Amino acid sequence: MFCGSFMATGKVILCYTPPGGSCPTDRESAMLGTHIVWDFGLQSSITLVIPWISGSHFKSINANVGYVTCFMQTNLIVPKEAATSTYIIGFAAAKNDFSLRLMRDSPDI
Amino acid sequence: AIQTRAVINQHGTSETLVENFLGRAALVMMKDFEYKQNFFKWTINTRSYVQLRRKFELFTYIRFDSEITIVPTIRLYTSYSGLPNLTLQAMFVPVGAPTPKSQDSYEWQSACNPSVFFKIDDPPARMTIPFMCINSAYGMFYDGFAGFEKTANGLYGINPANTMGNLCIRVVNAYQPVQYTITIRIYLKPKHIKAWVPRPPRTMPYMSIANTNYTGH
Amino acid sequence: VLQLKLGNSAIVTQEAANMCCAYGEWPSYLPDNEATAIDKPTQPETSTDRFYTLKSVKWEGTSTGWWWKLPDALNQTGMFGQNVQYHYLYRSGFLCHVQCNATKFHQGALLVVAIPEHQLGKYNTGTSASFDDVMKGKTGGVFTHPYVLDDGTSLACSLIFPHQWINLRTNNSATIMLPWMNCAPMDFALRHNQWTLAIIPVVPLNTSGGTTMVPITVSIAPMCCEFNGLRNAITQ
Amino acid sequence: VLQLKLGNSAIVTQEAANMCCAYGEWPSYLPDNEATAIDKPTQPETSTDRFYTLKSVKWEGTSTGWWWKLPDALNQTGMFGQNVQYHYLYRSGFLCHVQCNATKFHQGALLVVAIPEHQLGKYNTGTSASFDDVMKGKTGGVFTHPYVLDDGTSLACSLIFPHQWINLRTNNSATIMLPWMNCAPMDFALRHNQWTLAIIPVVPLNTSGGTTMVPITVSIAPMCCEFNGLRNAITQ
Repeated sequence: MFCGSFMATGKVILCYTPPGGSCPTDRESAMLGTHIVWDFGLQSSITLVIPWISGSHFKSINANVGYVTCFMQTNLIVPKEAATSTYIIGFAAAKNDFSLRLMRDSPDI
Repeated sequence: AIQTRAVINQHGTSETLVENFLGRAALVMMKDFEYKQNFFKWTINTRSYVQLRRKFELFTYIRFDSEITIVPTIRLYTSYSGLPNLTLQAMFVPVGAPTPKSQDSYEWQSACNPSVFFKIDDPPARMTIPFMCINSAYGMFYDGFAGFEKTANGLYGINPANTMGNLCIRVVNAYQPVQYTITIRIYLKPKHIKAWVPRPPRTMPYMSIANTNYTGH
Repeated sequence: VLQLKLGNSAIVTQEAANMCCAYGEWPSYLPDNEATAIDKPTQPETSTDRFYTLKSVKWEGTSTGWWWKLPDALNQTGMFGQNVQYHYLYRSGFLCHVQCNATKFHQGALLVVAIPEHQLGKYNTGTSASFDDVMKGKTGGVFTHPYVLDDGTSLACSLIFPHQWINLRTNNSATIMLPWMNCAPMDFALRHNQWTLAIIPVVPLNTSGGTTMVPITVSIAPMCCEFNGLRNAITQ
Repeated sequence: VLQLKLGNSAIVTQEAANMCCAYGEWPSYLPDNEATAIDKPTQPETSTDRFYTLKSVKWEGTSTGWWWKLPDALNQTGMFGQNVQYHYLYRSGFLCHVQCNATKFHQGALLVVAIPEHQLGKYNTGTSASFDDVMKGKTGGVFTHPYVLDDGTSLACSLIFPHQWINLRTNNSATIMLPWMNCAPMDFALRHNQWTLAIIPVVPLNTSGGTTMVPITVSIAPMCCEFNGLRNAITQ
């Protein structure tokens, strides 16, 4: 969700790297992968659907399962009266196909 | 340091049921007392250990029946002659009844307090405590006070209806010639668990047993 | 407000979505009755049919214009660029989308015109344009005399070509879809440019308290890609 | 005499074409009932399903044997090698074909056995085989103690695995087809080897007036390639 002024406008690139790939380093690499050209001037919020993630415990640590990256396609444009700085907040959730197994003790004391 | 990956195949959701999530028999108390306080006394609660407290605090109201298992171990002191098969009495005192003050107290003979007589060399004692609350569900979070007067304003978040009762354990034939040290382990297994109104999990470390204060880290 | 979802890419656009089809013809694959006389092509349905977004350009008060020649702009970008380097024959349409970001206190008019077979001009000399002048790649070119459209014609009469108007007080986006524009069934991508998407500031951009920047976003997506086959069995 | 046509490649073979199917199971795609619990894969029907012919090896009178581990032998060859470097999940069968060229005055017997999960031995040491010992690539490895099959087992009992006999007086070709041999629906190609095709000269090659060379040709073709999707839309 883009929490900017009403007349604030701009574009960002929301890339998603599948597991095993390399996260993009510039906007060109992001555009070549799966992406959405989010324009927050019109749409105040955007939704991404990650196809699938997995992981467990096996020193062995589960490998990376992908990245979600944002690149700034244009520059932010605001009126004179509006603030020159804006903010973006994000949320996460899971679908009805999520599952869990082997209940254990949480490290968080 | 090894980044290994495995294909995960899963199906079914009965594992993540709240009944299974909270239906694990966990240690709630563990105390040691000598031959001659002279006996075991402890009011039943869940918040004693941080793990189980955090597990329970994810919900606002939980109603359940309590199954208690007592596992006693005896360790001798200083010549040797074997581990005595001492008889143990475990009595549940409800919230509206007095609790004993000594080993040879009168409340040990109360007919209204359930009592279990078990021996050391026997299987651990086990009994089920039904849901014994005035309200229809236990309240882990209380945004209120007990009364309208002083000496109660210092008890914020304490609801008298949320107490679960007192469990008292003694050794009937306590007096023995030499010595012994008895360790009591209490295992609580909630049953018929129902929960309401989930809450965000606790993040900051606990600062007190009954006041939900928080500190850094 | 909707989404221009095309395979692996999507752009958040405005509700206008006029989608001017060039000469009223949707892009389509090469018909069978015309494919018998030449080599049979194999169509890549993925992932060449996706939106390629170039770097945003800057629209200032003195901008003359920008032109991108297709498929030269995409000849070295992504799967399309990979495909054109290995196949010697190419045929596809295009879907060009232009979007501008400006406040309510900005003004200016853009003419998004797709000129077919736009031959460059090279004003005041008898020598033709060099290879470096025409093939600008994804960077694109800049008009030097936008009034004469850099070919001796007139910008006034350029509206005969498939065009869309961007008026900052009315709309901020344009969408032109181009079919296969050629006199031959298939053509070589690395040497010939079928189309040329041009954006010309007919009315200069102006403001008093604005940013005087107003970025412009351009997106081009091949529609029905066809390439000559490269894995035909030679047995029997 | 027929042709083993598979997509872009074809091999002229002999009329035998016994085509021993490993454990009597044709390779096939991953069933739907098992694909729901994991990520849905996308199958490349082209051109991974083609015959890759390695460099011919030399069968002399003192040869101990050669083993090729799959998909390690094809991990850096052609479209299959390109695919495995970009997709992190892999699942496919195999079709190994071995052909020998010899005159009527040559003799010798080869045992073409596909050993699943063949763990190397490293005779006379307590240390496991290094990365360089197991991943030999398309060059392949050479047996050092073919009698014990380089794992402490016996070559005598190796016939329990899918095997084909090449007897220079009877036949000169073998064809073994391997399905997906794993305890998991999909696996990582760059670190795990499902199969290991081995050719062992059980009976030494011999002759008097022959060339004493007798080249051996090996061809491996993935059958039903599956890889994790890499172009799934993230919208909606």
